[PDB]
Amino acid sequence: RFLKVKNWETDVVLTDTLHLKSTLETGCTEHICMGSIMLPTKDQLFPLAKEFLDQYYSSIKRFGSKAHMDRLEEVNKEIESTSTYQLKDTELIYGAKHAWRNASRCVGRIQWSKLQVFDARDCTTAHGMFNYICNHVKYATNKGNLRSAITIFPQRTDGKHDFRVWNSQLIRYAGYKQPDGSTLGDPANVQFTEICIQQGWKAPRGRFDVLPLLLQANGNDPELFQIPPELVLEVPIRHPKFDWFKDLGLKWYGLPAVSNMLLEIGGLEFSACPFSGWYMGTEIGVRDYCDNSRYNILEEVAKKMDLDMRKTSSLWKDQALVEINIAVLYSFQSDKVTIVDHHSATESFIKHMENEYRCRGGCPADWVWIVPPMSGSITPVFHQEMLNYRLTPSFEYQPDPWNTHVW
Amino acid sequence: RFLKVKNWETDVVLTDTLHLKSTLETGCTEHICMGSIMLPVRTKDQLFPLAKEFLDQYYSSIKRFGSKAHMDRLEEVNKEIESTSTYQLKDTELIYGAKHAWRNASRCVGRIQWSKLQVFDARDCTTAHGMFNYICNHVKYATNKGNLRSAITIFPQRTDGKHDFRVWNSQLIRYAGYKQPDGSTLGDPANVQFTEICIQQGWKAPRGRFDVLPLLLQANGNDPELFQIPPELVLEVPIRHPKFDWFKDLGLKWYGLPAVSNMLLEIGGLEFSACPFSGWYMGTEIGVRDYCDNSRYNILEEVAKKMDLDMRKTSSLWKDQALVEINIAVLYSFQSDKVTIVDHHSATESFIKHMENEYRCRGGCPADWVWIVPPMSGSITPVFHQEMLNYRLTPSFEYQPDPWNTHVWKG
Ligand code: HEM
Ligand code: HEM
Ligand SMILES: COc1ccncc1CCCNCc1ccc2ccc(N)nc2c1
Ligand SMILES: COc1ccncc1CCCNCc1ccc2ccc(N)nc2c1
Ligand SMILES: C[C@H](O)[C@H](O)[C@H]1CNc2nc(N)[nH]c(=O)c2N1
Ligand SMILES: C[C@H](O)[C@H](O)[C@H]1CNc2nc(N)[nH]c(=O)c2N1
Ligand SMILES: OC[C@@H](O)[C@@H](O)[C@H](O)[C@H](O)CO
Ligand SMILES: [Zn+2]
Repeated sequence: RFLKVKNWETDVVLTDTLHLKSTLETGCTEHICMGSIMLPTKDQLFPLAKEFLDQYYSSIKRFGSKAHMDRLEEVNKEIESTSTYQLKDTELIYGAKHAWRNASRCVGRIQWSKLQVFDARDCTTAHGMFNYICNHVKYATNKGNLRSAITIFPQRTDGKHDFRVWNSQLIRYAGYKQPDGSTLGDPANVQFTEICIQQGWKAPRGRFDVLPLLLQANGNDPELFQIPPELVLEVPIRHPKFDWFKDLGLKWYGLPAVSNMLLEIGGLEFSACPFSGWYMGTEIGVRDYCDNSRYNILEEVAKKMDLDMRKTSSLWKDQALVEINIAVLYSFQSDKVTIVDHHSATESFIKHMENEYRCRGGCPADWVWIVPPMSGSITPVFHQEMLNYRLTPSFEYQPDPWNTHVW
Repeated sequence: RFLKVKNWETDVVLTDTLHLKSTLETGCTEHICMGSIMLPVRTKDQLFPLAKEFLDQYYSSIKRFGSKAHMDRLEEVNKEIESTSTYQLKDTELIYGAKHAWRNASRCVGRIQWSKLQVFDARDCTTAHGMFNYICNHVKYATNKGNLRSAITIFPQRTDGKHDFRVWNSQLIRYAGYKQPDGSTLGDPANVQFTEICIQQGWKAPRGRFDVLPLLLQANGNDPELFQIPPELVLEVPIRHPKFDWFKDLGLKWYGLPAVSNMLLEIGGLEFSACPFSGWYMGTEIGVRDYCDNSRYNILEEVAKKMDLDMRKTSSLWKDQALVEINIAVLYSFQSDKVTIVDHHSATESFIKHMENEYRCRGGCPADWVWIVPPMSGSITPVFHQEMLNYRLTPSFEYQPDPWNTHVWKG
């Protein structure tokens, strides 16, 4: 019931007490581990509100204070009357920061306390959402000196008035299926693109078309908007040694801004809560570029390098992989756009983890997601035992809105 | 209950029904996943249902379930258990069991090979000298002059837990490690403790960087005895690089035969505490883990200097660059010397096919993603994108405590 995690490289054991406070299910049982599976009323509300307010008031050294009891009382009253309740600004900021702190799949959590929270609960229309989103993008991008941010739209009411950003990230490239049978652009984004076209987007049918926003306010039908091109910071990808690399026509955007998750704070649900940090190089160079069902450029790069692609044992894929990732980091650094390599990031996470164990009693972590997609065991997280469990406030996945939407 | 797994690269969906046969526990609960945790004297009471479960599986596999031979065997075993408190497996059952322990090993990426395993029955062994002879024979057979053949040698099962057969080595072939007074380590730091034990037991150590350890062998619960494997039986491969001529001067080599010797084999409730087994290497075990772990030989820096990489900032990816070149060298060297080895691309590709075959014909394939995914270039192998279900089936290979921590010394 009290658990130890060992680092097998350093021999440091840490003791987890925090897992006891876990509330949500993992998907695992005593007979089966599902660790690698990607996606495993007023009566319900108040204990959740209570559990949250208790941790909030504990955090400000005011546990068991009249202010604590008063607020608890106030919220309870508001739930009885209105069936929901409204978070104070302080509580919303605390909750958003703690959702990130609790994200067991996030390697960048050493940054969790430095998050700019934009309260957009006064938003009523998709045009308003667009304005708020543009402001977010500009603030977060900051001419390449990226700053973590989240923008929070009104909370779910009866579920038939949801605010949703239909896009999976604020900035992403379109995908088009060809008659030639191939895929042009990002294969990951074919279905969403089609939805944009159905709604009236005029597609430039290119390889790197920044997608338009499809924004849904108050459960109403979603609308299209184009992010001002001047707010979208992109990076041409070149290699520091290979002059030919620039001829591949590759570029990526600076701002990773996830827009399809659900933020849960104190039992309240924020279905529209786009947030952004900055990239770890491997997200672009390993996954975005080298995944088979993404841009899948390994073969092309391998050829320009003139490698023996006869036999897998020459490790030509592994060689091309490293060079692609060298280029990504080189390109962002050269243009002064914030990026972190997987060595620096995992090293930071180990220090964060030690901090959290020391000051919080633990740190929920998903090893399958925390270990980078290349060079795994030469990063310190590979050798670190981790415990995965679910704490609230939390970021949750939610269904894509089109499967849900009563048009 | 049906469980689905999805491959996120191909959208192939498999359905698992085999997990229903899982009996043993995982370590996880509905509140916590222990998936990344390395490690999360029986009564006749529990023994017969375990024997019976196994024998039912055996007889089904040979299409003789419910047969007179089946029923007679169950009867025979029950009598033997109730009169002698244990039982003996037939040679056929032992072979079936060893192959299935391997088939069931969720951490093993090499399981496409499971049905091809040479089983050496050493249950007639009585002394450490006897164990030494059996192990020499296993090494020579398995090595086969570089054309590696998977094999397992099985010593007598546990009785009262006071007469255990144990191989004290973690692997039959492994390099010594010596802690120096200045805090540095010579040889393999992984084996410092075992090396000290060998030295204490009488081993005269050469004190070099790649000294093959002596065998420390325990028969019938007696104090263990030291033997040296004949050098002519130890196949080694000097490591060189196909393009880089300075790589040979790093002075690296490795042994050809990975032969794990500290696991416990459970078949039908019987415990085989000494069951050394061997296959062949996947290149990354040597090139990534053995050579590049900070707590092992740790050669990344030296290699990186010789390549003249920019080592001032991690974002140059110098470590990643050196790591690939080292792994190329390992594969090149083994192939050049005609010693069996498999690269991580081939091995993971083969495992996916194995896993799919197992889903269709067996209803599942328990797999530990954390261990299956190779320690370099993870997501450019197909296993990274494959969802897996981890659960425990018997027969199985289990961890056991190191014998120096439990052994009662006779003196
Ligand atoms: C500031 C720099 C940040 C870095 C370097 C970083 C790094 C990462 C990486 C590499 C992943 C794995 C993503 C993938 O493989 O698809 C991840 C996941 C995640 N991040 Fe962070 N992150 C950062 C900021 C943030 C912020 C500001 C938030 C929220 C406020 C956040 C919340 C999450 C969540 C919820 C996941 C899991 C997403 C999922 O399950 O799909 N991250 N992060
Ligand atoms: C034939 C070629 C084989 C290959 C290429 C192979 C490959 C591997 C690899 C790479 C690992 C991970 C080891 C580590 O990272 O420490 C592993 C684990 C394992 N292998 Fe295989 N293997 C082979 C044969 C065998 C055989 C013959 C057996 C038993 C009869 C076996 C049983 C196991 C077991 C029980 C594990 C888990 C070890 C642990 O938990 O520490 N393997 N295998
Ligand atoms: C459920 O997971 C999937 C299912 C299908 N396709 C793709 C996925 C991957 C999910 C994408 N999550 C992607 C993400 C989330 C948060 C981040 C925060 C910072 C950062 N640098 N990158 C992030 C990247
Ligand atoms: C619980 O075990 C550990 C814990 C911490 N450090 C190290 C270890 C040792 C893990 C060693 N597994 C070692 C092994 C076992 C079977 C194999 C079969 C074939 C093969 N090519 N390699 C194997 C390699
Ligand atoms: C099947 C497996 O869970 C899946 O491929 C996971 C593996 N680890 C990952 N890790 C990160 N950071 N991101 C991912 O999308 C995935 N995908
Ligand atoms: C902490 C973590 O479980 C540990 O480092 C694991 C990770 N995956 C592994 N995978 C393999 N094949 N071998 C290992 O030793 C490990 N070590
Ligand atoms: O020096 C002794 C070690 O080799 C030994 O303790 C192993 O690490 C252990 O047996 C796990 O394989
Ligand atoms: Zn689990």
